[PDB]
Amino acid sequence: STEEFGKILLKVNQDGSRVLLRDVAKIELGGENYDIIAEFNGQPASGL
Amino acid sequence: DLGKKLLEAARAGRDDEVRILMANGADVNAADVVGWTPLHLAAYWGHLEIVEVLLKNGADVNAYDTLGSTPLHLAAHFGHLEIVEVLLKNGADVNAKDDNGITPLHLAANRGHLEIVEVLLKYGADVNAQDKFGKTAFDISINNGNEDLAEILQ
Repeated sequence: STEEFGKILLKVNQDGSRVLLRDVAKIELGGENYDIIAEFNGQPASGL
Repeated sequence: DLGKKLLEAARAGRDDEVRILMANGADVNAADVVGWTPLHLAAYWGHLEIVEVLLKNGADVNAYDTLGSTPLHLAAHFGHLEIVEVLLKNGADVNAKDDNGITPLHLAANRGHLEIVEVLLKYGADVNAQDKFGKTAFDISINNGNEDLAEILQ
C-alpha cells in the first residue's frame, strides 16, 4: 500500500525527529508509463 | 490426545464438537507446540461462539504462548471487536505484554482498528505503556499517519 511506502524511514535527525518518504515525495498508485491514453467516442477508455 | 482434538475443533470453528468434547472432560487449557490454547485459536480465526463456550468452562483468559501473546493480543490485532469485549468482560488483562513489551492497544492501534482501540481504553488500557523500543500507541498512529486514531489517543 501507499500508506506503508509513505512511512519508510530515510533517516533519524540529531534532535530525534524522523524523515519519512512521504516527507520528500508524494506516494500514489499510478501507471508504469503515462504515454498511451485511449478514448472511445470521446469517453475515457482502455483496451487490448 | 483429547485436549489435542479440542485444539483442532476450536480452530476449525466446529461449535458442536467443542461442546461435545467438553462434556467428556477435555482440557480447556491444552497447549499446542507454540503454546496456543483453544482460546488463542478461537480469538485468532474469529470464532465468537467458541470463545464464549470455552470461557464458560473456565478457560484461562490470560493464557500466554511461548512468546507471551494472549488471546486478547490476537483478537485486538485481527480486528475481532465482539471477541475483545467478551474476553475483557471475562477479566482479560487489557495491559498484558508479550516478550517484546507489545500490548493489545499497540496491535489494535498499528492495524488501525478504531472501534477496538476505544473499547481497550474504556476497560483501562495504559496509553503511555511502551514496547522494548519505547513506542506508545500514539507514536504508532503518528508513524502510520492515522489522524482519526491520533486524536482519540491525544
